[PDB]
Amino acid sequence: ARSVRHIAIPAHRGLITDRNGEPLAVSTPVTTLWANPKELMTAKERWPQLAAALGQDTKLFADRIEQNAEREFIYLVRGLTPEQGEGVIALKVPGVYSIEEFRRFYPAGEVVAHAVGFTDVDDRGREGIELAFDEWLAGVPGKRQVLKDRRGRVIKDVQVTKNAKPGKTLALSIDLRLQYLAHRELRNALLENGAKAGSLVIMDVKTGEILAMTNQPTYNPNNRRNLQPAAMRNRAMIDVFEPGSTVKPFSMSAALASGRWKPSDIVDVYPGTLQIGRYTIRDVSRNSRQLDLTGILIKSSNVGISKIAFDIGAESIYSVMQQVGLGQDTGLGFPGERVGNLPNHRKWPKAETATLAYGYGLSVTAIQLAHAYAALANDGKSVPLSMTRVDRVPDGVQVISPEVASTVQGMLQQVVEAQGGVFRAQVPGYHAAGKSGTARAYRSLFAGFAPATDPRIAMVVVIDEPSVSAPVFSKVMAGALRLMNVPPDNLP
Ligand SMILES: *C(=O)[C@@H](NC(=O)Cc1cccs1)[C@@H]1NC(C(=O)O)=C(/C=C/c2ccc([N+](=O)[O-])cc2[N+](=O)[O-])CS1
Repeated sequence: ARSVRHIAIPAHRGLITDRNGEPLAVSTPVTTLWANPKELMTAKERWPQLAAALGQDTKLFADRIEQNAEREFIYLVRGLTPEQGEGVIALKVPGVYSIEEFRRFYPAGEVVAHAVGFTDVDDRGREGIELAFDEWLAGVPGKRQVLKDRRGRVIKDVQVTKNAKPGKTLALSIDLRLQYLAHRELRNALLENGAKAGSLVIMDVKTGEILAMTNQPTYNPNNRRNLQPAAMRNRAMIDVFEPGSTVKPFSMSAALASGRWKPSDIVDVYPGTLQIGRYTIRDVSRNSRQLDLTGILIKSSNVGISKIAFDIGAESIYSVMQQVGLGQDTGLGFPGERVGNLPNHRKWPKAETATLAYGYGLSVTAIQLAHAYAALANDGKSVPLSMTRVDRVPDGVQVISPEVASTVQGMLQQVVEAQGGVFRAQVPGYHAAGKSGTARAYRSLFAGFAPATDPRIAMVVVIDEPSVSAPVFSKVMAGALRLMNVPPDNLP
């Protein structure tokens, strides 16, 4: 005669904004439609009109209901515009009930899909920040006490057992303005250079905040009809790649810290090749004998960096790379994030020392490389990575000594000004610094920070299988510094 079950009360799921309160993920009211089959079986004359008004086949609908005859409840349609749901309600069919419900909407859409992520039909995070802060955002579902009837008639509620608690607002470190800039210029380059996938990260070197993270290809999380698993891949967090020549600045920092190297010291790279048993280190352009250390970067000499590494040892280079976070957990707690590989030897071989010095044998994510570069721009100080707005900045760790870090910044500044600039990479108005890298078709890498005299932004551009990165960097950096009203530092 009487039965007491418990239908839960959906919590309003917390708003996600960028730095500036711009909505990135919003709980939209919608309407589900369910029905008591036992109620529906007393109204079989009504089913064809209900099927029709649900776009479901008359005889399939009937079958669906017949074979759920003894079951108390089923879902008709989830997530109609409340009016669409209201029209179905007008039909006033016995047994057809509604529940109001929240469905997430993503106003920035594809622009920031990998960072924000998306929910599943339960309104429960299943990628990105939506999944990473699902606690914070979800809030406590309330519960209803009510009275059963012979086939599912609700009579009343005994008491409000649980008031539903809303989830909490979440403001990201992303600046949707810089995010849009990066999204756009990255996508142009992919097309302009005939390339397959991309990534671009922008970090605030002072606060640890990720200002922008974008990837190509990307998807529209509002329209997930055809899945395309490659498009949803948040590469900046997930693709480990080998970083190549963009770790030569940390090799160099190890050298300048050893006590044995200053930038005007000389290495002989004649003839542009070097052997270790069967392994042969090749430079890309081999018309050099003596180079100074700024020159080994400007001429992108693998032989020169390996010769410095042999003198100082791989252990020193490994230690600098580990202190900046290469191949180390970032603590972001983002879903399926990859740690990467930093190889360790008790006795490093000459071949293994050479490859590590020039970026091979280790694998990193773009977030790690950006973070390492941010540690270089802030003068050797690593502020912890953050994907949420940082109003009170945590203390940073000194991982490279400031004189050495300041010295490395200058060499990188000379890398952009004398050669590695004039065709691409010079950021107009500000002194920029950075290092290019080429990873096998190949993968095009560029990492750097700006402005050179009070560094603010660190940036990584990763572009795969092109038919390169330095313009993407130069353009995105230019606009990013302007969006932040960073006064130019290239002055008379
Ligand atoms: C660091 O990664 C070094 N590269 C290698 O040792 C591995 C190589 C990949 C392909 C060739 S060698 C140095 N880094 C750089 C760099 O700083 O970008 C280069 C650049 C060489 C390069 C690559 C591709 C093309 N291209 O038009 O396709 C042209 C050049 N190039 O300018 O000669 C490699 S050495």
